[PDB]
Amino acid sequence: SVLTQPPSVSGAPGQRVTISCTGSSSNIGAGYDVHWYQQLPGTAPKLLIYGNSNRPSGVPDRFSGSKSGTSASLAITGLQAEDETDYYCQSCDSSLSVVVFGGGTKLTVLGQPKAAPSVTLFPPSSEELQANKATLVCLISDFYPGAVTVAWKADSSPVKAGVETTTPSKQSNNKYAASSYLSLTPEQWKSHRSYSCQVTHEGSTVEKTVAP
Amino acid sequence: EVQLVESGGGLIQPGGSLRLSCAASGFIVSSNYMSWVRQAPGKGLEWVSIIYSGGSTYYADSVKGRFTISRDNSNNTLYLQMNSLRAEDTAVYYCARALQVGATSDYFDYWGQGTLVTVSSASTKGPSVFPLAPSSGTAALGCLVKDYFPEPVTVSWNSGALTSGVHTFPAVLQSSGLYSLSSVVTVPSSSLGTQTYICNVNHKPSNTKVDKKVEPK
Amino acid sequence: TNLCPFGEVFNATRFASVYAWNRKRISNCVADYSVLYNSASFSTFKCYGVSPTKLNDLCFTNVYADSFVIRGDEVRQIAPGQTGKIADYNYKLPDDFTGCVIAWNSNNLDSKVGGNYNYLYRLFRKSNLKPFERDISTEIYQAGSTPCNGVEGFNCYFPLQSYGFQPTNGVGYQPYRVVVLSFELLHAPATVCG
Ligand SMILES: *[C@@H]1O[C@H](CO)[C@@H](O)[C@H](O)[C@H]1NC(C)=O
Repeated sequence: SVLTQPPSVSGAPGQRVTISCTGSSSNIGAGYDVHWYQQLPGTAPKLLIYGNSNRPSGVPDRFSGSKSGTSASLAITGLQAEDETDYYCQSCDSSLSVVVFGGGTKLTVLGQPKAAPSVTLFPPSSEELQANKATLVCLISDFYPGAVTVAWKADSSPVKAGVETTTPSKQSNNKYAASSYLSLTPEQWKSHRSYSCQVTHEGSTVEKTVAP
Repeated sequence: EVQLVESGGGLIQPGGSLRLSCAASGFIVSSNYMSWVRQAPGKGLEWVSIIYSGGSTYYADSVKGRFTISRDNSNNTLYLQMNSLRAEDTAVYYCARALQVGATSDYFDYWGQGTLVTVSSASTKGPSVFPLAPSSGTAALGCLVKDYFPEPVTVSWNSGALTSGVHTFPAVLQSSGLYSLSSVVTVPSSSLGTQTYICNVNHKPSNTKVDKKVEPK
Repeated sequence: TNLCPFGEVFNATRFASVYAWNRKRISNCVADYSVLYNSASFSTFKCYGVSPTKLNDLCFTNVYADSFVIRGDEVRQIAPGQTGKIADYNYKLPDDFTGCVIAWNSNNLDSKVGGNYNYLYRLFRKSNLKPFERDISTEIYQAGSTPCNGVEGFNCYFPLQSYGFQPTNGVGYQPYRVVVLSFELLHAPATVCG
């Protein structure tokens, strides 16, 4: 990444977060302006600031920009949680006449009350067992902050092979959801007396158990 | 009034070729700085090509000689012919109008939605959709969409008319190289016998369309 | 048989914007190319159809002098076969060019602390200039399917734009006065010799 931005920054609502973009004498120090894009995961980028500091029509005055020497900066005042997205800066470089992007920055919006997780443990469907396969699904909804520790067990023995777990994302209610999967064989599933999904949220573990 | 709609992406063998298309409306492509910018999954943005209102073209060094940006006035369309595709060419390809109107450097002020290009020697595989019978005064049910390749998979419930308490997860990439996702629905326990729940799963790479009713047990 | 007036095109006080580039014809005179080799001040001095040193003992029908101001990073476009915003929409040399491109840094003269906005480049044109074309039109550029009807806005852009020449800019965005000499050879009798 030619231009260099912090991997992540944080703020609470109503605050003022700033995201920096440092270049060199081949771009920002060459006098090529800096531009800033917002991208929500799964979607397309959106021009947020161009020409160091101008706002396209439709961008609230909350977003502003600046450029000094070889660095530039995105300021977001009155932080809102809808601004919990990825931000990219962009300039042009003269050493290689190619437009260059920063590496990106993930903005996390903080200051919400802790919500504990709801844990639902789904045993393998009968249709999957017929297909000589077996998956335990462990859905984790409605937690804040988005940070969990999933630990599986077979009977009383923890199990680590066969786990895949998702990275939390916001639901439609602004709380986070996550999911973990445990891959088993049908023979493994029927040969233990229970399995368990054990989610640990902020010191506090919620456990759920199923059986054949 | 203004739109950019890309298409053409899919799964291609390494070395193979593909033509992406970007249909515009409102913008006259032939009168604009148009550009292709790409983004490998989970990774950052990388410019690819540009074509000037008067016809000049430039390319990222990674694609010089392999990729060709052209445009069509009849179709009002921007194209990108991608040949000798390598694995690292795998990304979402965006179509953008470029401007330099308030600045000393160019920027991209309007973008299209993106079309996914996956270069790999793995063949397509359809998902297997399994029901997650309701479990816990609320309840959760859903659909397990397992062992498919490549991305993406779309999931809706009741032909898209059930939206309350519905959450579709990011896929997981399993040890096998295949992806698996689940979509759950949180429902009132009281509704459990009354409402009917059917997930619609669509894996366009494999042309798999599946429904699956999710009943209790 | 009096001198060629290169002193009034090279040593001139005011310089054209590149989009509105100036042209001085040179006819019936004897040309002291000595002032080119003895300058120290030039940052570029590439010649194309001729051997750069033999300029003295050479004869031409007509010589043309074109002058304008660009960024340092753009001088590489004032050369045959080049493309880009300047070469495409402001000033192009033929591929068969025969002449010399000369430039030198002029930050001390053409910059101003708040930025000097006099110097302009054309940012939009529907077609690349043909060689030696000059386009000084100020029509609004129509990027969209609906006419602009004389009003700038979305998809309706003024076609010229200014360098923001501040003395503190990097070399890439510092001003450079450029002189392009065209050595024309016609079957008619010569008039520019040494
Ligand atoms: C420009 O002026 C200098 C001194 O001010 C003079 O020596 C030089 O010959 C002039 N240049 C030309 C091309 O006549």
